[PDB]
Amino acid sequence: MILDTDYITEDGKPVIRIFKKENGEFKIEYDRTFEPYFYALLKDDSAIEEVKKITAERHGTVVTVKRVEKVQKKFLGRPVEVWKLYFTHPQDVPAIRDRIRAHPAVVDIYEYDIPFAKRYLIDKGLIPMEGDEELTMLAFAIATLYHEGEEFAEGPILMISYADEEGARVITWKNVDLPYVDVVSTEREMIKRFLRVVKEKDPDVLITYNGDNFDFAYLKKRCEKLGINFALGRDGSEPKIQRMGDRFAVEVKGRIHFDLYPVIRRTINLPTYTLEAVYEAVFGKPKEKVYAEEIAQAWETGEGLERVARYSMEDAKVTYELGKEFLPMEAQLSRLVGQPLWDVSRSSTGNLVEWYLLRKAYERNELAPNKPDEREYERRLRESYAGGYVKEPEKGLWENIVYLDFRSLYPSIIITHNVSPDTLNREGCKEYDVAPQVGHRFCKDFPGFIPSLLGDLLEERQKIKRKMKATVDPLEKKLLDYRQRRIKILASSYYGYYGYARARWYCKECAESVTAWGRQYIETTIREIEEKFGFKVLYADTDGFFATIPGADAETVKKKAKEFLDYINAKLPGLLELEYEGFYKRGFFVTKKKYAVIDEEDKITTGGLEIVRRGWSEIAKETQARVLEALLKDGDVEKAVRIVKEVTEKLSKYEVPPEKLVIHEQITRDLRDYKATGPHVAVAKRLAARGVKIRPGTVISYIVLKGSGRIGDRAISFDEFDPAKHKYDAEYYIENQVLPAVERILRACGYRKEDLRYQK
DNA sequence: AAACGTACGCAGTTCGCG
DNA sequence: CGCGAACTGCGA
Ligand SMILES: *OCCCN1/C(=C/C=C/C=C/C2=[N+](CCCO)c3ccccc3C2(C)C)C(C)(C)c2ccccc21
Ligand SMILES: [Mg+2]
Ligand SMILES: [Mg+2]
Ligand SMILES: [Mg+2]
Ligand SMILES: [Mg+2]
Repeated sequence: MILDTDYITEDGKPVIRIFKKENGEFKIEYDRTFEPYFYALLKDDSAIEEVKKITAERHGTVVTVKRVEKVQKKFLGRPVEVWKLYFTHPQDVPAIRDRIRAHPAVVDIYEYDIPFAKRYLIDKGLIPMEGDEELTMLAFAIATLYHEGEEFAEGPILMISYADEEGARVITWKNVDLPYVDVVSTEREMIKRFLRVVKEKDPDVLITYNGDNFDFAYLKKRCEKLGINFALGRDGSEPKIQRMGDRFAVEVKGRIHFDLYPVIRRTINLPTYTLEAVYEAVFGKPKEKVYAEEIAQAWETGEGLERVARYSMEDAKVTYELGKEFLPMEAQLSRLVGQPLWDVSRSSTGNLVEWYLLRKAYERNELAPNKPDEREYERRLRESYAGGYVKEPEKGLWENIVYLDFRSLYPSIIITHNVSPDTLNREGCKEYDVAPQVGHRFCKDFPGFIPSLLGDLLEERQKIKRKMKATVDPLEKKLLDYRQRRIKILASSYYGYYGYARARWYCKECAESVTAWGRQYIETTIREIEEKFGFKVLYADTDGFFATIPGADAETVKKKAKEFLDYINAKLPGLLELEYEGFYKRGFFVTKKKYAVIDEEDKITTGGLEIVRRGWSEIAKETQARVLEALLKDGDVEKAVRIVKEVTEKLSKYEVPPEKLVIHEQITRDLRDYKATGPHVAVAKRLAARGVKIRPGTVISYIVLKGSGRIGDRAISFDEFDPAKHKYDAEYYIENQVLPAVERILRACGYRKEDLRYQK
């Protein structure tokens, strides 16, 4: 099993390191024969001798062309003749590529910015994470001493916990009487003890939750202050911080640092992504959270540290269990993309596509297009195109609703209509498909590059969807459901890649052709179900719609829906397939992107509602949730109205706990870059002026008090709320929080109650 | 050096124009 | 003051 690859430099020459696990043993395979290269398209063959003499410099090293070789390749399927330029070191290429491209006889250069380690795995046909080798894993977490206004890692680390199959333990330098706690005397001794534990256990995988941003950076800073060599790497190196765009990540040489946060963030849909919320969503069990202030109080007074040590232990325990569950999913994606799990688990879906395209292009001797330069990138950013079809929803509380959607609308269109940059407006093409409205022609004579790849990806998803249905175990079934959804989004991300400005295989004509065909197909299914089966489509968005037969009972709606599915699937061509998603006994559709339905098990699913979003207080979400249940489950409009009257009366009489009035909103930039100052920005600016560290990602938790001025003038951070001096704004939480969250819902059901609120 | 990206859509807060 | 634009943030 190949775990990872990188390169080092020995005496000026690059040495590829292949990190492997074979027969239960970690091994490093070295390759000193791999030469970096890129391609040059020349105006005339005779200029190659002048191109060979181009030189450059980098860090005191004179860069020259080592060897050139003429090769026959394809570019978007058409034969091309380019020169392969070899170099000694991969760092030579960035230093010299601009001067080579600037030569008057050089038309363009290609494949000049592919990282040396990824170039090696592609050109050698090597796939990570293959085989039956069992990987050893170890999760860890830290607890720190925090005080408001201090620099990052100004206070010491208090606890370091870890967990594997042998259990979970905590290392700390204060006496805590728990059997899983190991006590040392100083923070330095605890760090060095943790370093020892990792050395003796020698795990292949280090699991964290947000270790890319907090744990490793905190450990790093503390190790510099204490003079500790944090030699976590299998080659004796320290963890290395890396940067991708605006995100940071930490690698440990010879191992796989598996940070679960970017994995869970795009695998599960949750309102918040705390470790406690993630563990509860996956395993169905709650996890207690102990906050930084209680940790500091327990450590500094010495009272109540067992609770802190239990929280620290459970942090490591649930991180190991989560990592164990999600490793197989990310291992498969690593095999599918063809890049190490460290990169695949963190990289954007654009690179998940492009890294695979680069590998398949190499297998087919297809020259890769370049990432755009500054002018082309800006031009792609400005241009846009039409997207999915969204229908204005029908008002009212409807009954006996079916939701029908396409299995994989955009990948199906790409394959069926052969939508690819190498098939667009192809000369001398015999048979082609013309996209509606946008009019682009896609050749059908030969399968396009990208269409020829999506079919296998879709089948991999159907394989997981089959194993999911055949698995009775609820946890294993849920994990497979997470897995098949990741593959579905990855495949559909091929359409978005077509419109992504940084894409090598960018194709705006391809992107708007896919959406145009998508709009045509959903409008076709909508027209057919209404005309031929007497259905009424209530709401539709991009690849699915809600429909019913007005006045019919549940059995008739169900029976006629399957009949229509047989009818429409016979008509729909290629890979397009409409599916029976589910039946719902009641539902309403507030606006576009806003709806709520309930199945025959009384389970309420919603879309785009306030119960999920940030910026809404608990009293508003709770009241909305109770109104949803009263309308959907009980069908009782008078009960829903009664609930609103009771909640607004409780607010007017100050009987609602102020904890239910906290509003959480995230700061997304430096406070200087805000052009308008709203409630959460005004609070953040007031906090920062007092020494509180405000950074992008900081969540502001405020409450609106009775006072004067704008809402921002009345809002204060909830951590400073004192019920002895502060009285909250009851009129605000009624008129701006509770009422907007229920009034649109009740109106969408056809009930515009004048005096919903208590008194006024 | 490497780059978290597709269109469509709602809605709260703020504040000058007419 | 009604209205709407600008800003802001998030949600197939
Ligand atoms: O390499 C040839 C081009 C040189 N060049 C520039 C290079 C910038 C490199 C960025 C390095 C970097 N890393 C390491 C990359 C892997 O993450 C890193 C890791 C972690 C945190 C931060 C960082 C950074 C910040 C920056 C610059 C210097 C930009 C430049 C300017 C003009 C011409 C050539 C180059
Ligand atoms: Mg790497
Ligand atoms: Mg664009
Ligand atoms: Mg069909
Ligand atoms: Mg006027």
